[PDB]
Amino acid sequence: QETVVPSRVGDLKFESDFPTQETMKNMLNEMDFQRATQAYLWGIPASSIMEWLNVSRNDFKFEEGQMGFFNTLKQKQGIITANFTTPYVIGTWNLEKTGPLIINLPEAKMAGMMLDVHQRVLSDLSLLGPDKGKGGKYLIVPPGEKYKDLNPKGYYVIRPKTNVVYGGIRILEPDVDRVVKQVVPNITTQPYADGKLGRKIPVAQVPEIDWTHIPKDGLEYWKTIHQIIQENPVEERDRFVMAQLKFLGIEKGKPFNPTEEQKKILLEASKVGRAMAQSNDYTKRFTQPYWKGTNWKDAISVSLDQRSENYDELDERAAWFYEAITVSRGMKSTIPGFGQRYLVTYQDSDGNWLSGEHTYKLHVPANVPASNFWSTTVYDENNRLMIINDAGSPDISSRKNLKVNSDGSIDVYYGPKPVKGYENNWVQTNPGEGWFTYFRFYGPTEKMFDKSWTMGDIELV
Amino acid sequence: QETVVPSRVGDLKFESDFPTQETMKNMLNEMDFQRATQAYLWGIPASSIMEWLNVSRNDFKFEEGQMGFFNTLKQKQGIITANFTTPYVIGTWNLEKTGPLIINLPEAKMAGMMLDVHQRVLSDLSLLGPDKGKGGKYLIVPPGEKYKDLNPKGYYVIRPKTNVVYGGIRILEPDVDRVVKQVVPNITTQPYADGKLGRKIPVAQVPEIDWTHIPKDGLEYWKTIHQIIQENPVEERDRFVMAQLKFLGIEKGKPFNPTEEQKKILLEASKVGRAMAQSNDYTKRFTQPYWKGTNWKDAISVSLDQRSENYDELDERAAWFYEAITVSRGMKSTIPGFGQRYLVTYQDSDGNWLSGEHTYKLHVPANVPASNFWSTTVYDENNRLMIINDAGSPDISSRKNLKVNSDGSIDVYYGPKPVKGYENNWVQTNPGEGWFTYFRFYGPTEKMFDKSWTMGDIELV
Repeated sequence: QETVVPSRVGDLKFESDFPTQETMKNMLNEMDFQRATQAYLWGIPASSIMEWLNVSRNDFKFEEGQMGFFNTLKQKQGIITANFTTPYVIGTWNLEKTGPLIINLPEAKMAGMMLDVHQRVLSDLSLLGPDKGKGGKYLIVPPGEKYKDLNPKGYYVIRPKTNVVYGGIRILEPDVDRVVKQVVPNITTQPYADGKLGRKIPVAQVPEIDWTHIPKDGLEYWKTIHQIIQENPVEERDRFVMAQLKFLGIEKGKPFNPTEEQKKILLEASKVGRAMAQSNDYTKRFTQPYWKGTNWKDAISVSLDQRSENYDELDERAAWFYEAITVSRGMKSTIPGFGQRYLVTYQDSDGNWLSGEHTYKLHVPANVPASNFWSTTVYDENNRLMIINDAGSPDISSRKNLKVNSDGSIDVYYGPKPVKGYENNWVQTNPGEGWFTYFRFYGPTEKMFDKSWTMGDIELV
Repeated sequence: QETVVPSRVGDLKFESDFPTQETMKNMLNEMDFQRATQAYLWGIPASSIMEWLNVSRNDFKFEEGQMGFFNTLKQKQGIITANFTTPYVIGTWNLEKTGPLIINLPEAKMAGMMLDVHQRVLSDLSLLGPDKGKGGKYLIVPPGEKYKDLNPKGYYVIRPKTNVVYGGIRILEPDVDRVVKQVVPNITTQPYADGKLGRKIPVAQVPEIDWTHIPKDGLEYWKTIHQIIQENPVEERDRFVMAQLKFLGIEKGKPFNPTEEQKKILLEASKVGRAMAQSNDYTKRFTQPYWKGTNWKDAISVSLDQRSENYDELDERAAWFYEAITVSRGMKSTIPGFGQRYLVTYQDSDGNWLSGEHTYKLHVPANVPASNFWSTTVYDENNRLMIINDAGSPDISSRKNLKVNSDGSIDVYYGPKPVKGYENNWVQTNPGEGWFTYFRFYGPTEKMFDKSWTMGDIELV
């Protein structure tokens, strides 16, 4: 006799207790689908780094191990939630391909960090790093056994657990001429070559190409997940994910030739996975509102090493890295007047998504708890890149000569059209396109940490 | 504006690119459901062990650390795919509760192993173990840092990575009185602690209770998953699983108080999860048929440490441990005339599920490649336990005086009624109830390994 049991994944049919052949087929298909969807979330951080390396390696065609200078708005346009005022020197490469690589940093006012492929922090650089801004040499060693004993004097020896790494530096030097003439030209990477040293590799200028490192979609996302796996060793915490991807046609050491059945599952996994990525990020259920009764929340939910007490931070890293790149102790400051602190919001005071055809207003209270300055940068929901508008500016910074109210407060208006009388306090948005903003505190003070100083939701006008 | 995108998990709606509040709720619910279902498969091995300990601890009420003698059919009835021929001495306990524990084994003909909670092998015991059947003392040390330097002389020091362990021994001694009067009475466990040595704990007789250790269903399965997590430390390979269970109401160090919404998801995960477990086990897509054109396959698809080259055996262990308990190098013999080898089949020559109302015939060729003997044991699909029939026998062993054909072959019959002339060559099945069988080779020979000797599928008569 046959028996049927309804389920949210369809009717489950059994014959003589055994599941029917069709039911087994549906269950294995559902099994693979769920696994692919969950793996999509697992791979968000690495996908971002992988795709940046792909752009560096194949579009800019920088040498493997070479860094680039991302200075103009257009050069930085492809950087997820990029900072509008700071220039970047960034590079990514595969250590198995380059061998031990040195990063020669000059004495300069910079702040940065080196990350592994999943974006865990390996070391801070410059001001917040070992060299403390005085300059020095960092030796990045491949995780292979061949280099297990390499530990030469005169270098800050860094040992990632993966082959694909990322080095990012924010240039804080205020003198632009000094940045272009003395700082960047004195930054180089260089093969270690048994200690003999290879030729120094200069920082290259980012060419005039329309690029971005955000994770791709459809099967392209999976081709890159496959690449990540081929270019890196398998780590203990990821071994069950590898087991779950095997039957989807993704294994280390084998080409990616998905069957039509696997493609169908993977394409659907990208679709649902993306929606689940958005939902996880924008809901941020692991983070309470920063200020009671507001939509503002601490934007960086992931820790430097992605380790919570009893679990690794799959959801927090999936959230932050879906909309941002890099993390560091400096970006999550708890020291007054040090580093930065990020607050993000995607909704207005009514709880509705911020959309570019509407006009909004953010009332910024007087005495903003930032020792340096503050800013509100607008990003598009879809690609999470600096918003592209006719005005040509996605940000409003306190360093600008803004119109300040009598009480010392400042109103920022975004909107598709400028608000009369506040033309220099607006960002300009695009009709029908969703947006969100990062309110950055440069040098957060005690009043920002203890929440004595507060600020309300962005309001629909 | 609103856009709608269909998916296998429902219509996905977006407003100004952002997913609608409803869609976010749906995706998070789907996310949790997929994670619970995948976690169900992940916890199959541990659930079996934990439930056995629950029976020992709360039903038999054996002392924590005490072993039991599972000798009669009824005592062994609750053992998944139990051996009908050999008696068992089995014990399971929590090392954090017992502290270091010694296993005193006498010189005897026994074959067994020590497993961790996920059923990975820690050490062989007796014949295939360090003592080689001559007897010895095995010191099981808790994984806590507190005992990191414990390594006393005169003991085989065993170091599991988890707290819940399982010790299993098959008694091979042919002399029954010997077994009951000399073997079992000389097996004991004994607390260590600092080296003072506690009182030896004798092996207890399994009481008259109808018990079983198969994983439970509904919310009971989850209460046990939660228990497994509380009783053991969190290992690196399971840290993403812990991250995925957090929002289902399951965390280490916290009670299990699932909300109604979480219960609803978990109940459906147990339902779908079980169907997925059956499908994965009976399909065994990671194992090819042992003999071409037949449904027979090597039964044990998991390795001793669950480690494949680039992934941990999530599916292999979910299959084997769904229908069986324990594993060891002896059960996967590759040495002529040594240990055993299991072949399993769930279907007849037509590919149809084996069901008890039908009559089947298995033609066993002459010169079975087993140095000791061979057997075919029938188990019910639902509980995966020795089949319960009116005859009172779930198997056919070559040690029995079977009717042998003139060519040396032997025909085994399966059915609700005996086949005229082969009354002593049958096992009796139950109408409408599916079954499967393990063909065991005791002392497999080179002829079994190289496949020169073959045997066809079970045929529907």
